[PDB]
Amino acid sequence: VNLRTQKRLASSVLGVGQRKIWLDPNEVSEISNANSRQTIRKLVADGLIIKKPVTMHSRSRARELNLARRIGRHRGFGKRKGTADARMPEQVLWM
Amino acid sequence: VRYAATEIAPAKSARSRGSYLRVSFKNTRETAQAINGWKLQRAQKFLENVLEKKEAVPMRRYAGGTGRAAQGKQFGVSRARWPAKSAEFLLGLLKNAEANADAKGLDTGNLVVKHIQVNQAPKQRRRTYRAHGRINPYMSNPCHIELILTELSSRQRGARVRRAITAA
Amino acid sequence: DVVAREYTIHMHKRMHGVTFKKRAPRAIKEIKEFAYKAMGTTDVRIDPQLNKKVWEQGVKGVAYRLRVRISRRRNDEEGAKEKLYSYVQAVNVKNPKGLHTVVV
Amino acid sequence: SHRKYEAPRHGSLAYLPRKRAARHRGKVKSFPKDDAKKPVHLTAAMGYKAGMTTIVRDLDRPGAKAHKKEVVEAVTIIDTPPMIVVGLVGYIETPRGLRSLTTVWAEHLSDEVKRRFYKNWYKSKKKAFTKYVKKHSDNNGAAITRELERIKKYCTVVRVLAHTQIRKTPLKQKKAHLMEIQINGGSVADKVEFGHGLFEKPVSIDSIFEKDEVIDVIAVTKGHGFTGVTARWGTKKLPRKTHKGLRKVACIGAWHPSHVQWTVARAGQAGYHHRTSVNHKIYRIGKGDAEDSAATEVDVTKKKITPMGGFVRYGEINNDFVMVKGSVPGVKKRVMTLRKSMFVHTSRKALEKVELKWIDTSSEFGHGAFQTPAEKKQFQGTLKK
RNA sequence: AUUAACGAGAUUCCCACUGUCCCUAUCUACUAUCUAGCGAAACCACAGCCAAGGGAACGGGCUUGGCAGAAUCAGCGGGGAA
RNA sequence: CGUGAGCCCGGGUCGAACGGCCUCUAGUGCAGAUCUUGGUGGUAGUAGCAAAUACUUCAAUGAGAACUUGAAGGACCGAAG
RNA sequence: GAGACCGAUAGCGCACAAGUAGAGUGAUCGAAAGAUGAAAAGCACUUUGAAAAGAGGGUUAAAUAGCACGUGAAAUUGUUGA
Ligand SMILES: [Mg+2]
Ligand SMILES: [Mg+2]
Ligand SMILES: [Mg+2]
Ligand SMILES: [Mg+2]
Ligand SMILES: [Mg+2]
Ligand SMILES: [Mg+2]
Ligand SMILES: [Mg+2]
Ligand SMILES: [Mg+2]
Ligand SMILES: [Mg+2]
Ligand SMILES: [Mg+2]
Ligand SMILES: [Mg+2]
Ligand SMILES: [Mg+2]
Ligand SMILES: [Mg+2]
Ligand SMILES: [Mg+2]
Ligand SMILES: [Mg+2]
Ligand SMILES: [Mg+2]
Ligand SMILES: [Mg+2]
Ligand SMILES: [Mg+2]
Ligand SMILES: [Mg+2]
Ligand SMILES: [Mg+2]
Ligand SMILES: [Mg+2]
Ligand SMILES: [Mg+2]
Ligand SMILES: [Mg+2]
Ligand SMILES: [Mg+2]
Ligand SMILES: [Mg+2]
Repeated sequence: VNLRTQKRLASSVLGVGQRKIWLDPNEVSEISNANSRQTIRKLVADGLIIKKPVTMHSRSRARELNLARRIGRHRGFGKRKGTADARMPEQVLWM
Repeated sequence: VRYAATEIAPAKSARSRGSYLRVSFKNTRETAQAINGWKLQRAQKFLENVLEKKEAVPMRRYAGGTGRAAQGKQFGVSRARWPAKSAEFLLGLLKNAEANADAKGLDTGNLVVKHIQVNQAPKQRRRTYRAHGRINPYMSNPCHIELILTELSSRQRGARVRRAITAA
Repeated sequence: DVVAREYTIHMHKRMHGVTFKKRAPRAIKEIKEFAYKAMGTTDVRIDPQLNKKVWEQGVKGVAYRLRVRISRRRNDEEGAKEKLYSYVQAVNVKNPKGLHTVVV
Repeated sequence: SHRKYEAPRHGSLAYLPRKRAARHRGKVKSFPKDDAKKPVHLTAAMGYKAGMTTIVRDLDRPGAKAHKKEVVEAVTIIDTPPMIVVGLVGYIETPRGLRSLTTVWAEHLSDEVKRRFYKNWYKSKKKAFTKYVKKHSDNNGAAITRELERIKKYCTVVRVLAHTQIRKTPLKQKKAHLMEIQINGGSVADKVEFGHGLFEKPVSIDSIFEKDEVIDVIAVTKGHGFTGVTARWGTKKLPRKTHKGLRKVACIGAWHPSHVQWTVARAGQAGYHHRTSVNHKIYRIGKGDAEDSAATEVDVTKKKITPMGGFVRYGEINNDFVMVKGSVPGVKKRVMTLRKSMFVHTSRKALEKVELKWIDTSSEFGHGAFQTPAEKKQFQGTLKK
């Protein structure tokens, strides 16, 4: 069976991309008969078509660095790349 | 439909015509030359081994710039190859001919590939695009593959008379 | 006949010098070649979980040793019915060192 | 000069054609001159290259800078299990050269010899020499006696058919290397009785060669495959601006003669050539039974010639061996032919009587610092094992 | 005529630096290589071993000699006044 | 048969017109012209199909699956995509 | 209405869905391509193949006329024979 139009229809119904659409590999025969949007959203309620969760992008490593920056860590001359005027302009300091 | 033999009576033989097949003529001519003159069962098995690279078709006429193999020692040549597409088409003809022989009642076990030839077919047209805006032909070389399965003077006279009388 | 055994494949010596981006694909091929030399069956299937185990560390990172379970089974109907096919599974062991061949 | 600045030719014209040797076992092209006064003796032997090592010895050369100082120098170790003699070949002198008149084979040839006569020994019926052994049995071996009488009366050069014992070496090969060795020495009658008595009797390397003898080593060099001009001939590399390749010869010939000549360097095969390296001095003929083969009178450690962890890619040495000075053509595991020198030696270096002082037995698999496992344990103390 | 600054402008020298070089060696990827499939083009009097002679004064063919043994694969850049 | 350009006959294929002789007539005879148009070779199963990092396992479909589809794993574009 | 004309590379560029298809921004440029048989009677049916087709069988005076169709040269190619 060919289910390219099923992932295209399911992507539009569920509001996500085609990369986040899961069609049950053990139910492709019944999925292949879902030729309409009304049938597609019926399969979603039944559970044959599932929207995958987003891939996790955690930020806590950035939070840990910012907290260490607050208490004075990772600030030496070996961690500075821009000029002092770029890191903190004297126009802002005088202002 | 007339075959190139015309001396084999189509009453104790089997035939398969084959025409306009888009397979290399040079490859199929060499594949058929190995099959020529073999038993039907040996020829069918040989072409099955060619598909699996167990034994190789010797390239004799159209073998310029090709490569050597150790499986060409069976036929005494250095250059050998495994024309899978050619051998796959010929197996279809051998199977077709053997089917016709069975329908006619011919004894399949003693059949022999006695006549097989490969003729060129009208080429097919495609283009290739070369440097500096030139265009060159990109030609196919199809073929036809027909196949038939079978299973004194007075002094001399006087000397002869004397020879018989004198000889014991 | 039907027989299953647990095998350790010293995969490190098969991947020595192999081009990166070809190591993981070749590991699949060498497992199939390993299964043939052991059970004498040219038809080797590989469990999808064992595919995950080989591809676990990307295409360049393949485990130095793999502990697999090669099980020679009987083909029922597909293709050559009388043939035997080998099914290779993954043994979920974290210490693939110091083990011998074990008949299951 | 029309060659602006001229240089000597790259390569030697005396080693052409530089092609793969027609053989894998080195061939004795010529044997010594066979003085008729000396007693009968063999003139050649076969061994297997095990590897190289280094030694220390006290030099002895009056007038040299290092006249009485210690020198470090490399040696090559050749594993030589005793050879078996299985045949006798007679040669007659004809106006067209030398011609093999007859060959005599002893009965009871081992499977190592018999494998040399097949390409598929595993599936053969092993019928070699099966009908021949009847010559030794029938008529009290009168057939063999007639052939021996022929050799004595007619032949002027007698050779024995040698045989290696490759089963005693750590090689996967089971075919033995067979060879003809010329019996230089006394009269033709003496040579036949010498060779006949040697039938089926092992011959050790001890009898053929001495400790201070200068020998020639014949083997096939290490193969390199198809290699370019710079590797084969050592020509100058071209400047980096060159368009179509740098490792090439620029001019492969003048306009006339309108041909590429045989004296111009061309890419092709390098290595795997037959070579005869001469003037090699023996340093030690070790015994395969002794447990102190590497022990000298100064280093009294009871250690064997095998380095720690074994010779790399060869194995251990459990047979007689020959320690020869310098490097020799070939690779490890390669069968090598040892032949007596065809020259006369008068140089003090050639006539020098060597006496070893220390033989290295540290591992060649790395930067090994210990010469024996016992020394490693005392230096390192105790481990977790 | 002289000129500070500027210059993917031309030139000389010095310091640093380095395979440019003495003098080359080694490694990796993609080719070349072998296989399955697909599959051109330039060029082509006929063809394709030399030496000397003569000749339109530098021959593959002629003359006199040397010689000369099926079929081929990978390179190569002397010749074909390619 | 004829010195020759050519002519005649026998054998095979083919299916509707054709020839000799005397005069008259001409868009009347090809090996070339880097001739024109069409067709076909050797080269030759040869050069080659090598930029843009990369694919693998199972199952289904099917006569046939590296480049169809689903699932799983591994990757890339990395918001001047 | 005719011809001591041409006869499908000839005769008009066009004997045919020809100033057409196609090319060029445009002015303009501009082809190739006729013939089964008296009559489609254009191969029913069986069998091998996934199929294209093949083998039998049938139509016809003829398939040595099968829509790739009157005859079917040469270049070039395959088999057999010498
Ligand atoms: Mg400011
Ligand atoms: Mg090539
Ligand atoms: Mg060539
Ligand atoms: Mg263009
Ligand atoms: Mg490597
Ligand atoms: Mg010059
Ligand atoms: Mg350049
Ligand atoms: Mg000449
Ligand atoms: Mg010429
Ligand atoms: Mg003449
Ligand atoms: Mg001549
Ligand atoms: Mg040239
Ligand atoms: Mg070149
Ligand atoms: Mg008619
Ligand atoms: Mg004219
Ligand atoms: Mg003409
Ligand atoms: Mg012409
Ligand atoms: Mg022309
Ligand atoms: Mg190629
Ligand atoms: Mg390219
Ligand atoms: Mg923007
Ligand atoms: Mg007719
Ligand atoms: Mg007709
Ligand atoms: Mg026709
Ligand atoms: Mg012809």
